Amino acid sequence: PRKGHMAVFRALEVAQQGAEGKGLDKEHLRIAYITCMPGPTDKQVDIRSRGYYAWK
Amino acid sequence: YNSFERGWKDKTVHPLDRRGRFNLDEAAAELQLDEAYVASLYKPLHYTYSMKGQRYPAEQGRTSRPGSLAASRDRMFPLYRRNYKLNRELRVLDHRRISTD
Amino acid sequence: RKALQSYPVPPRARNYERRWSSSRTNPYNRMFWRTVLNEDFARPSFWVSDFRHKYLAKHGMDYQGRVPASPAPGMYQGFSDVHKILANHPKPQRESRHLPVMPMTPRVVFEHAQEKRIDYAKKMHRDRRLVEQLRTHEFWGWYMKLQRVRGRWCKEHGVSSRGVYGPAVDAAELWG
Amino acid sequence: FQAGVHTPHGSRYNAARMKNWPVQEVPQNFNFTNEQRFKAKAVPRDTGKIPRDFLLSVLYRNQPCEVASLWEHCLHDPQIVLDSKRHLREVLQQARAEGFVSFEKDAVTDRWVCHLTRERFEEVRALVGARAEAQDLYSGLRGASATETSAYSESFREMNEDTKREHFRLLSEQVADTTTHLRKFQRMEMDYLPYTDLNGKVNFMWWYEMSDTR
Amino acid sequence: NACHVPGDQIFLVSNSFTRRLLTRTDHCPKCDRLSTFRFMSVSGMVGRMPYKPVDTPGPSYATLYWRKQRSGKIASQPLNEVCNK
Amino acid sequence: TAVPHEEARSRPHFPAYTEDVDQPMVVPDGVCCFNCDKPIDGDDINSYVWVPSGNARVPTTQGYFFHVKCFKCWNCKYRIIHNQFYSKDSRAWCLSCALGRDIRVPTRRWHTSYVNTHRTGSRLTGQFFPRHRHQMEFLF
Amino acid sequence: RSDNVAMYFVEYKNRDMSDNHKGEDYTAGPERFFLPPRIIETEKGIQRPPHMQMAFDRWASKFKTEEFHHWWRLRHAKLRYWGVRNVPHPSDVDPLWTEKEEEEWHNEMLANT
Amino acid sequence: QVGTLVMSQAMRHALMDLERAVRRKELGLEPNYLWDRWGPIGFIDGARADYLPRFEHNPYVDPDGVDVTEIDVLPFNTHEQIRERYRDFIEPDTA
RNA sequence: UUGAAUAUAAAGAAUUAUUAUUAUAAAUAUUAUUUUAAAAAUAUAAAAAUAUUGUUAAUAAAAUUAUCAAGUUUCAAAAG
Ligand SMILES: [Zn+2]
Ligand SMILES: [Zn+2]
Ligand SMILES: [Zn+2]
Repeated sequence: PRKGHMAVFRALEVAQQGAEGKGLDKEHLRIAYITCMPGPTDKQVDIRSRGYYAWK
Repeated sequence: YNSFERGWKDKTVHPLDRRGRFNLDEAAAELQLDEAYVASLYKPLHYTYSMKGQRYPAEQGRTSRPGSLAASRDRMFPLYRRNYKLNRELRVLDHRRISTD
Repeated sequence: RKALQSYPVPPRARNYERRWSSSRTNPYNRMFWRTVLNEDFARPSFWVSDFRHKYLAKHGMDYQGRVPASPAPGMYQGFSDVHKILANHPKPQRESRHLPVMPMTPRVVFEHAQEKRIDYAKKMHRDRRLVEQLRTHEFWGWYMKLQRVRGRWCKEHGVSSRGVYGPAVDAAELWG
Repeated sequence: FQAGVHTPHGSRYNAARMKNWPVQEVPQNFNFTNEQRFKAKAVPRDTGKIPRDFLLSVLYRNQPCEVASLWEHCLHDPQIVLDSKRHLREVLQQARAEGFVSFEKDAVTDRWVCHLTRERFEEVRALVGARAEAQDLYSGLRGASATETSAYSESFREMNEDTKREHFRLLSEQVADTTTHLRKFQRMEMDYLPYTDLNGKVNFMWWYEMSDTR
Repeated sequence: NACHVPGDQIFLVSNSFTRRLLTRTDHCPKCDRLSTFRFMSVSGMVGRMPYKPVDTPGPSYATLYWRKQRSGKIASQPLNEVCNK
Repeated sequence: TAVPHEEARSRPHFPAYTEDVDQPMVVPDGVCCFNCDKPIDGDDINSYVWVPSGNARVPTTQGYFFHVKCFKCWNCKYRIIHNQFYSKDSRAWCLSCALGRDIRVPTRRWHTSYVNTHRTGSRLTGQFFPRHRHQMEFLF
Repeated sequence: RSDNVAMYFVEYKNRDMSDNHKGEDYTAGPERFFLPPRIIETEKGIQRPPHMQMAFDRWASKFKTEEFHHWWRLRHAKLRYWGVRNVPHPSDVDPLWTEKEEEEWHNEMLANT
Repeated sequence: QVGTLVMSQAMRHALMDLERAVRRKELGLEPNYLWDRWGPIGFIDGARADYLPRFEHNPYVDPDGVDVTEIDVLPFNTHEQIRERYRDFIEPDTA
């Protein structure tokens, strides 16, 4: 029920959906490198108690 | 919740008040009470008379978006348009009733 | 804080003070016993308590009668906000004989705007039951159709609706 | 209600039988323990219209009536809808609280008399009217030879001259013997069913028809 | 424990129908129609409170005096039955 | 009530839900406005201010009756301030006028009192459950 | 999906001996929540106790109006004020029940005709 | 307009008190017209003056069951149909 | 509306927060935002025999209760 496993499973149905076009097998296909890449990080204002703010 | 996954749905809408289907204007005809008025009894008084009230922002309807036309607060919620005849007739004091000269 | 002179009628509840006194409600029923019991408490309201000083001078007596209320037409004509140099009565009239008419001060009109919004409220409740006296009134009338159609169906299908046993456990009129 | 369980044997009250309830015999050895005598949660009796419409038509006939010999009258009506002495008393509590009947100890005696209260007295007079209005329809004599009982019209009118109080005396036992023959060949069997109103008060809806056995 | 336009009844209320408690709609037998009842007083509880006897709240000194009139002096009618069938 | 003393309620000063099983306390049929005299709706409504002055009997089978709009002082014609009225010869008079005083206009609401409807404001007082010596309860 | 609470499917035992749920199917929930549940086609020839299926549509009758179709439209504004992800705007929430879905059922009460 | 008088609310409550005085002596009773106790000091009876744009929560009530309302006086618009209807009251007596 | 003109839903605490903004008016809408399989502390206390201040700087002005929630008394010091 994790989120990380549902995000990658969104790829492993799209990637192999594109892999089968490249000729790549649908069956014998492996995951060689599955790496996370630090990406965009918004800055949200948070309002802590007693007049202190700390940016989420 | 017969959902198996709760959400903005499968939250059983009225797990009580099983006596549904009230024909107000039909029933209002038996009481002889101005069908337009009776139906107003059964929605928050903000929605019909000229009263101070709190509206949700989606309820307000958005400007013409690239995805959707200008959806005015009325054409999506017809039975919430305030009826200012029914307001004035009931709630405000007419010049007539105090005309002295 | 929204000076009381702004409200159409001075406010009903009047908050005060008193760090060492915590109670919202003004103690009425004490402001009432005084005033009803003691005549002097409330200023005479000039007219009804003038008209002496004008009978005594012109008649040589105490009036010794109930003074008319509703000050005579023509009295307090220069005054503008009488409301105190009177009871809360209206400014009496011109010095005329035309039928009495309320000089529609901003105050009188507001009272009209209450006695219409009192009739408004008592009317939105009076008929929220009048239709609640149909919904539940007709829901029962319909529910008894249900127990009738259930009453008819539960005889041909023979479901006694009284447990797994036969009526021989009922006829004992025990628990069993 | 069975013969020997709550009640002594032979007390098979000859009134409206309940439907489907098999009357079975219990050996004359039976007795509860000193505590089971008391648990014994009975079955609740109908006290609705049809008994309260039927009881009052009795107490409208016998306007002042000693309570003791009251039950010996409801047995006599062809339309007895009352299962046993217990059902009568519970209806008699109902009709008491309704304001219909009003018990008064018959001062000259030590027995109470179900007096139809003057408050709702003019209601039962109309109420006994409709049933009689709707009862004389059924009889096969009312309509076949109406003149057989046209002999009764004059008599009873001139009967009320000399012996009206003594006429019906014999008429009272006469029907008491002729309603029993009926009550051997047909009874009003009461089939009931529970039901729960919107306020969660489980109660029974009833109805009554006449079972033909011969 | 509930009355009427002119009459009375009695009923123990659950948790589920706490809404209908103050003023119910019911068949008023001193009439033939449903009529609004009120809540003239309490007559106990619908279940046990923890660690308490069967009559935890107790009906009342009041609803007892209503009972002692209904069942009470039935001496007008131990005739036609007492408790038997 | 009977409630000898030191047994009545203390903080709110009165018990909620006066039980009245002894006498049913219903609105009568021969009922009429004290001030106006027009017949009053039987019980389907709270348009009437039913003041049962404890056990009254004299004003009606039960206590005085007034439609909410007939609840004004008859003599001065304004509201009955603080709701204490003075039944002058079968027409409720304002206590101050009925007392001889003359200040004859209030501030807040002139021609309609602040009263509650259908005894709901009068059930702070009068006839709680043990009216009289009901010792039937403990006796055999 | 809203938390790792497990979901068991508690169902009463044998329904083939029932009278109300004789041959119903529960592989999927009713389409609009006021619509009666899909039936096993092998036993499509089943009718119900009337007091059960005449009081149901008494209840299901309130969602077939437009005042609920306004409370439906409206609720989708609440869930957005309370922001709940993936809630369509109340401008494209065309009703659950409709006139095209009226014609079948009044003509599905051919029993009382 | 030809002769239809612009009747202020005060009037349509002065024409009610006149009409209620007519109906009374049309019922045969004594027509206690309100404004014949009205003198130079106001109500001669020493009563609180009844001011005419009368509140709807203080409607003049006579315990004799006389009905006068807006439906009544609206046709009495022009000058002529009052000088004949309420002739007997608006006209003073010179005998 | 039969008035010329004029204008009618939404705050403040930094927020969609503690939060009935009480100017008014009454009085049964079956008005509708609160995750979840445990024991420690802790916030907290239903329940329950004895004991009654030995605890402590010092018990007793210290939530609610249908078992209906209230200690009495004396002395000394102490004005409004
Ligand atoms: Zn009743
Ligand atoms: Zn009145
Ligand atoms: Zn007065």
